Formats: sequence, structure tokens, C-alpha cells
Amino acid sequence: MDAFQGILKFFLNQKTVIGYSFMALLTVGSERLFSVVAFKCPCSTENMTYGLVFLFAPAWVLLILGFFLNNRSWRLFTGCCVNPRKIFPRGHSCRFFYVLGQITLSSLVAPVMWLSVALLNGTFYECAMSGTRSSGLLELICKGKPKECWEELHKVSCGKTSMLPTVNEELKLSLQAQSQILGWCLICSASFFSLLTTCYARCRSKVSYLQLSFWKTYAQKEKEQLENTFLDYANKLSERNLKCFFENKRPDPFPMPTFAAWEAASELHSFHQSQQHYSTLHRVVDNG
Amino acid sequence: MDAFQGILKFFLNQKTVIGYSFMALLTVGSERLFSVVAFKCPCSTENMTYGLVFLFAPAWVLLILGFFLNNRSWRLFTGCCVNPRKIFPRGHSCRFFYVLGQITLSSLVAPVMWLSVALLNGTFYECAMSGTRSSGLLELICKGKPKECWEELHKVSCGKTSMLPTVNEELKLSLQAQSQILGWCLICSASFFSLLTTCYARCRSKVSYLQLSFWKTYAQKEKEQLENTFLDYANKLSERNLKCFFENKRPDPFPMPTFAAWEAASELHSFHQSQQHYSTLHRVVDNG
Amino acid sequence: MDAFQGILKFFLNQKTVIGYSFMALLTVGSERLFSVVAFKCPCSTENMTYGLVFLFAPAWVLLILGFFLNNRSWRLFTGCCVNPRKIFPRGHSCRFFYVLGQITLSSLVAPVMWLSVALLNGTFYECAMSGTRSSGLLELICKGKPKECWEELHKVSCGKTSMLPTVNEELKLSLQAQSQILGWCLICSASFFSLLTTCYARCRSKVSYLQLSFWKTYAQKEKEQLENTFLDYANKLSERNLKCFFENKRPDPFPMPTFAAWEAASELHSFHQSQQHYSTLHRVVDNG
Amino acid sequence: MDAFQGILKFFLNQKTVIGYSFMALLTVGSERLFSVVAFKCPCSTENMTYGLVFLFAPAWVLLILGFFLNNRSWRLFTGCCVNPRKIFPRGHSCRFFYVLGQITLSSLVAPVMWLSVALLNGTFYECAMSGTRSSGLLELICKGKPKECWEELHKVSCGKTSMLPTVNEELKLSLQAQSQILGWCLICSASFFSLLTTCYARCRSKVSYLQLSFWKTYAQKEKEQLENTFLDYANKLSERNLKCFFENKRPDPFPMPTFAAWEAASELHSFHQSQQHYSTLHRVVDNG
Repeated sequence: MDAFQGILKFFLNQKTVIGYSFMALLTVGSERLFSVVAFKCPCSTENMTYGLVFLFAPAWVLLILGFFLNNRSWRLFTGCCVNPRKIFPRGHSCRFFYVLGQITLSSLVAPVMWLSVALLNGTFYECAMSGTRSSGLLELICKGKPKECWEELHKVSCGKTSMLPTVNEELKLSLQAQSQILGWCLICSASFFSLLTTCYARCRSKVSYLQLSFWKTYAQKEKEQLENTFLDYANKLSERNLKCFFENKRPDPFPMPTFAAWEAASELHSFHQSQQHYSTLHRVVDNG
Repeated sequence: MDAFQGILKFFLNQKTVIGYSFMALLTVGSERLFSVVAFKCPCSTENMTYGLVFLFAPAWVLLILGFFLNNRSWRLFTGCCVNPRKIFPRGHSCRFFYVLGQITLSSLVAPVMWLSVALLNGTFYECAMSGTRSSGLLELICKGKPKECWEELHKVSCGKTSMLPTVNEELKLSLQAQSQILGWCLICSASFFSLLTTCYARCRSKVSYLQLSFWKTYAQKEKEQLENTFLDYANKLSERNLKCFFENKRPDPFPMPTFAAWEAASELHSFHQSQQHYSTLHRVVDNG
Repeated sequence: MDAFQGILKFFLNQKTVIGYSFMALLTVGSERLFSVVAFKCPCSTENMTYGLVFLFAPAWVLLILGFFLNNRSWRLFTGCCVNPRKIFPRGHSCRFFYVLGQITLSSLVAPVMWLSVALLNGTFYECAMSGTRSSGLLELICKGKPKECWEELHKVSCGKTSMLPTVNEELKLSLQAQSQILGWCLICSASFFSLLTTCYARCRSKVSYLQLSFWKTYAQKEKEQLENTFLDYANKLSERNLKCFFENKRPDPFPMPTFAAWEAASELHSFHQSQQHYSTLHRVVDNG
Repeated sequence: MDAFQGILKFFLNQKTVIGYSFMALLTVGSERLFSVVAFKCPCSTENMTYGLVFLFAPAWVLLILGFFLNNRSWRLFTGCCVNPRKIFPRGHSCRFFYVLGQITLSSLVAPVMWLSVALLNGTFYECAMSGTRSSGLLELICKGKPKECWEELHKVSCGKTSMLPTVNEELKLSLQAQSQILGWCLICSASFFSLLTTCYARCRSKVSYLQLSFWKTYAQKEKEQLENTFLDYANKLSERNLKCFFENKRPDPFPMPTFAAWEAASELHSFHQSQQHYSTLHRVVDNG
């Protein structure tokens, strides 16, 4: 009875850590299927292009897919060209870049978690670094190797090289270990940067921790009560419009908010501690 | 009890992302059945025609199938030739191309997801590029290859070539990697174009985000109340016609909307912020 | 009936020892997957960097992840730059370092439990100590070994050495046993330090054991009653704001605490035995 | 019906013998995983240090872990430095060492049960005794053995010895049998010492067997009544503090015990047969 109503409280409270644990568990299973089934490195001069597309192009698709599912990116841009000065208020001319910077950093999580799993499985970097064709970065790999390392390097993945094939097995291990070092430098420097910008946004907040816990509770059920007021006023408007069509009647007037009140309740909210309002709908009711 | 009435809320809300995830999971399993069971490349002079038909003809079938299932393409064209000026209003003469462009771009999703999975499995491009017979694009494939690369290229898929059969294994890998580069160029440039036209359509909207959320709620249950009014007036009309046939009576008059009211409620809706009407049935009731 | 209501009492009472037993059971299964599936030591001159990154970089990620999930690190830092003297009171100028020292030692548990399991499975230390290149610490390993121990030491993991390959099997055992001795010195000296600072914090407490048991019961259900007062005052504020918007009314006044009362209830609590208060909200009510 | 309410009486009554049977079943399964999966003896000069750490370091961790889980070690030390003379009463100046001696001997059970199972599986002692390097205790092992027993003894675990390898099988059996004799001498002398100090503490008791059975029944449900009086007085204090914050009222006074009564009920109890009190809370109520 109460055993099932006591575990769902502890699960719904920790809901922002199972969403990230599921986003990281799907990238691991998707990277162990692109390299096993679809990736096979050609031993040609297109080595640099072929390995640099299986690395960065699945990270570009996940960036655009995070702008589609972000519900507060359509809340900001819808109706922009009607009056472009309602997103740029004259009192706070810099909150547009704070919100737009919050959309970008929130959708960079899945590109970063793709570039780290793909670098901790060093099959894409080994195919890409073999076709380097550069003066620098080639003496580092071919340090104590024979004279034909500077030309037959881009064949080391397929074997197929007349260079005593146990040097080909220790030229693969030197490239499969330069990517796993780079794969850990990306997790360590993106976790530190994600904590440095989160703590700076909370240290510079306008309210303390107790008022911020009421602000999040009000903003979560102002949207639940909005879905029930829209759904109740739409059942009464469609019943008025369908009885005056089949019976050829004249309708009673239907009171609705005007266009000036619809656009004034859609502006961007910024907290003021002199008159403490918790939403932009709270501000237009208390002022009018 | 309430655990089953709390997961279906989170599933029906995210309903436009499981439909596209099911459309992408069916194209993958359909492309891995044509190339395994039905496709076998002939090593002939019909190499170009055979591989270019398994690429573009299953994408032409899915384009027409997206016009049959689009419910707002029959809402626009039914009764066109009675009065063609009800689709071309004189106030807004350009909305006909906005609606027609929305039909085309919404049915181009499944052709694009076919050409990407087919190019990421490079069996159709390798059979097609072998029979190119062109001056350009033939020196790129036969760069460091012997003299009989310019004539025996169209046999490389079947083997069957007296050209030292390890060059035939590195001419297959060079063609199976030019299609996977081209496959990622299509996903990366169609995901960017799909976001550029969706964001431009919302930035140029007439209403803000809050009024657009009531417009979508009213339009969803105006169709639900329309199906219950049609089903209620058809049960009363069929009972009147059947009692006056078997008993040879004369019927009472049945009030129904006239022909001029049926055609006025079927026009194309366009929002005006001076008189805010949320449908074209709402406009003919409030005006008459 | 009462059999299920008698074991959940004994499980929820011992709740701080199943969270640590689950934190230690997940580190063991995560370390037996990095060394088996992903770690393969190269026999090169990058031996020192490769083995020292698989040791300390997964312990840097778990340190930052313990600052995110700590609920009393945001309770201290939110709203810091509005008035920085509310975290540094003039009466108790040193409690800021007692709370900050409690956040750090509580999040150092999972880094320490990573470095112990990684040293009791001596694969990361064997790859890293082989590339030592130092005057000291090299005569200890190469004590009764031949002359080529001082140059071909970094190849001992891959084999591949012309040094009579049964000396290569007793040079691996001498390095796989110097890490397991260091793995037990870390558990034995972190368990003694975790008891010395816990017993010193309780011996220097202001209240005895009986008053401290009431303090923990009050602080546990002041948070439960706070979540039900926030959820009740937010259902009444959103109902007031949505009836005055759709009907264009003027609202009744809504009594709420002022901004000066919100910030005084968010300060840092310190016990005084002259006037015994159990929270900072209890102190501002009894004083005003 | 009553079949389940008649076996749980016989199980909860014998609760101090299933806790020790489960503590001993976990040490056996934990010692058969260290010596099988993680222990591999090097044949080097670090034989003494390697085998003496796998023996005594898991016994030092279990000693500190028995101070953390002992609920009457925090009952004694919390608030010690406020007034140190409440743990050292002038009438009974030696009860502090009786309680501290009861904490130490009750947490030595799991260290002793580790050293006995680890010595009845003679793998740790065989690795450590091979590197003895002593004048005594080496003639006992090398009694009827050849001349190279005094130098090649520390290699006997790995084999690897040119000493007619059937003498290497009877030097392992002589060291794997000196530890099992030492393993049984530890269980025989710790079971006799545990009965000798338990019977001496009960023979020197102040009450007889019948009064001691009421004392254990009262002390067991003074703690159950204390958890319900704390949980009832904390629900009334948090409701008073939250209604005077959101409504800006002034509160009624809340009667609570003073600081002098909180510390007098936290002292150390000792029985007196002149005025028979069964707790230290029973003493301060009957006296005041």
C-alpha cells in the first residue's frame, strides 16, 4: 500500500539525475554500434576526412536536436517580429543573452558525451591521425621507427604493410592511447566548467534559498492550472459555436482577454525585490 | 491506480517524437532487408541504372504515400473547381503557397530518412559508381592503380577480375567510404534546414506563445465536438426517413444549414488581431 | 501484515550504511570494466602519462559530482553576493569554514573508494611505474636483474623483450605487489582519519546526546511541513491570478512575507544554550 | 494464522545468535575471494611485508567499523568537553573504564573471526613465513633438507627452484600446517576468554536475575516511547513556527525543558539498591 507510495517520492525528487544517466547510457550503446557494424577504415588518402566525420557529425545532429526539444526556446522566440522590443526591455537590456546562453549550454551536454565516448574507444582517431601529412606531429609518432614510417603510416589500420608486422602492432597502440588521454581531458574540463558557471549563477541570484524554493513551486503549477483553464474555456467556446451553426441562431457575447492583454502576459520575467512578483502573469494582474 | 494515469500523461505529451522515432526504426529494418535478400549487383554495363533505382524509387513511393495520409491536403482541395476564389482570397493571395509548402516539407521527411540509411550502408552507391563511364570522377578512383582500372572497374563488386585480388579489396573500401561521407552530409544539412524554416515560421507569427497555446487547444477539441454533432444529427435524420417509408407518412421539416453556410465554414483561416477569431467557423458565427 | 511493517523500520533506521555499501559495490563493478575492456597498456615512452590518467581522472569526476548532489552546498551559497556578511556573522566568524570543511570531507568518500579498488587491482600502477626514468626507485626494482633492466623496463607489460622470459614474469609480480601494499595503506589511513574527525566533532558539541536527538527529529520534519505549506500557498496564488485575467477583474490583496523576512530566515544557524532555538526559522519567530 | 505468529517469537528471542552466525558466514565468503582472485604471492624479498598486510589490515578496518556502528559509543562521548566531570562522577570514578572496556571487547569479535579464517586457509602465512631471514625458526623448517634450504626458501610458492621438485611439495605442506595449528589456538583461547569475562561481570552484578530481567524490559521500551514523544512534540513545534511566519503573527509560549534538565538526563547510569532507579531519567524525575 504505502510501500509503493514511498519509493516514487524518492524517484520523482531525483529526476534530473536519471535523465542524465539515461542520456549517457544511450550514447555508449550507440557508439558501440557505429564502430562495430558500420565503421571500417579505408587505407587511402581520404583517411583524415573519413575519421573526422564519424566523430563530429553525430555531435552536430545532437546539438540541433536539443534546440527542438527545449521548451523555453519557443517560449522566447514566438511572435518576435511583431514587436522586437518586448524581448529587449530598456531596463534590462542584457537578459536576452542570459536566456540565450542558457539554451546553448543546456543542449551541449549530449554533444560532449558523444565526443568523450568516441575518444575513449580510439577507432575514429586512429583512422584520422594516420592521414596527417604534416611536418609536425609526425616526428612524435615516428620516433624510433624505420625509414618507411613517413609514407606508409596511413596503411597501419588494415595491416598490408611491408614493415616487419610487429612494428605495425605497436604503432596502433601508440595511437589508441593518444585518444584515450584526450578523451579524459574532455570529461575533466567540461565537468569543472559546468560547476563553475552553475555556482556563479546561484551566487549572483537576487533571492535566497528559501524564496527560490517557493518560486520553483509556483512556476510548476502555474502551468498545470493554465492547462485546465485553457481546456475548460475551449469546451465552452466550441459548444457555443456549434449550436449557433446548426440552429441558425445569434450568439451571446463571449468575454475573452484582449490582444493587448495577451501580449503583455508573454514578456520575459525578471525579479524585482521592491515589488516581489513570481511570474509575468502575476505582474500584469497586480498592476493592470 | 494513479501510477498508470501518470505515465500516459508523459507519453501523450511527447507524441511527436515517438512517431518520428518509429518512422526511423522502420526505415532501418526495411533497408537491411533489400540489400541482404533482394539486391545482388550484376557486373555489366547496366550498373548505373540498377543501383540508382534501388536508391531513388523507394523514396518516390514514400513521398506520394505522405500525401495520402496528410489530412490537411484533402481539407484544402475538396471542392476546388466549384469556386476557385475561396482558396485564393483577395486579401491574402499568398497563403495558398504557405499551406502547400507546409504539405510538401512535412512529407519530405521519410524520403530523406531513406536516402540517409541507404547511403550509410554503401552497397547501392558502390554498384552505381562502378559503371560511371565518365572522364571526370574516374581519375579520382583510379589514382595509384594499374592500367586496367579504367575498363575493369564495373566488375569489382563480383570479384572476377585478373587484377591481383588485393587491389580489388582496396577499391571496394574506397567506394564504400565515399557514400558514408555523403550520407552524413545529407543528415547534417537537412537537420539544419528543418530548424531554419521552423524558427522562421514561429518568429514571424501573429500571436505570442500564450495565445498560440489556446489556439491549439481550441482547434483540437473543435474536431472532437464536430464528430459528436455530426453523429447526433445523423441518428435523427435516418430515423425520420425510415418511419415515413414503411408507414407511408408525410414527414416533419428538418432544419439544416443551407448550401451558402456549408461553403462559408470551409474556407481557409487566417488570423486577424483586430477581431480575434480562432477558426473559420468562429468567424461565420460572430459575423453571419 | 505486520511482518512487512517490521522490517522496513530496521531498514530505514540503518540507512546511512546501505548508501555507502551501494557506493562501494558500484565502484568495484566500474573498475573491473575499465581495466578489462578499455585499458591496454602501450609499451612506449608515454607509459607514465597513460597509467596516471586512468587513476586520478575518474577520481576528479567523482569529486565534482559530489558537490552537485550535496543539498547543503546550494543552501549556503545561493544569494551570496547580495549581502556577503550574512554568511560571515561577526559573532561567529569561523563557522563558514566548518560548514565548507563538512562539504569537502563528505564528497571525498567516492574518490577514496576509487583509488583503493584501482590499487588493489594492480594494472594501472604496473603500466605507470614501468616508465619511471628516475635514478631513485629504479635500483629497487632492478636489484638482482641483468644489465638490460634499466632500459627495457617499459616493455615488460607487452612481453616483447629479449631478457629470458621468466624474468619478465617475476618483474610483473614485483610491481603487482607494490600497488596492493599501497592500496591497503590508503584504506587503513582514511578509515582512521574519518573516525578521528567525527569523534572530535561530537566531543566538542554544545548539546548532549538527548537534546541532539530532538534536534535531528525537528530538522527532518520542518522540511516536510515546509513542502506542504509552499504547495498550499501556491495553489491559492495561481487560482487568484487566473480568475482576474480571464474575467478582467481586480484582485483582493494577498498577504505574503516581505523581502526582509525572507532573507532573515535563510541565515546560517548556530546553537546558543542561553536561548535554545533549533532552527533559524525558530529564532526569527521567537524574536521578530 | 497463528503458525506465522509462533515462529517469529522463537526467532526474535534468539536474535543475538543469528547476528553472530551471519557475521561469521560473511567473513568466510570474503576470505575465499581475497585469496582466490586477488592474492598471488611474489617470490621476492618483499615476502614478509606482502603476507603480513593481507592478514592484519582487513582486521584493522573491521575494528574501526565496529566503533562507528556501536550506538552506545556516541551516547557516552557527545558533549564531552562542555563539562568533563559528568562522565567522571566522584562517587563512581571507575565506571568510565568499565563502559569503555565494554565498547572495545564488543568490537573485537569481527577482527578475531577474520584472523581465524585467514589462518585456517594457510595461504597468507606461507607467503610471509618464507621470507623470515632469521637465525631461529629457520632450522625448524630446514631440518632434514638440503644445503640450499637456507637461501631458496622464499621461492617455494612459485616453484622455480632447482631443489628436486618433490621437496618443494613437502615444504609447502609443512608451512600450510603450522598456520592451521595457530588458527585453532586462536579460536580456543578467545572462546575461553569471552566466557571468563562475561561470567565475571554477571557474578559481580548488583541485582539478581529477576530484577535484571525487568531492567532490560524497561530500557528497551523507554527508547520506543522516547521516539514517539520526540515525533509528537516536533510536529507541534513546526506547525507553530510556520503559521507565525506566513501570517506575521506573534506566537504563544511553548513549554520545553530547560538546558539544565537536558544535561542532567544525559549522565551515566549506575544502580543503587537503596533507591532503585532503572534509568537516569527515572532518577531525575523522582528527585528533581
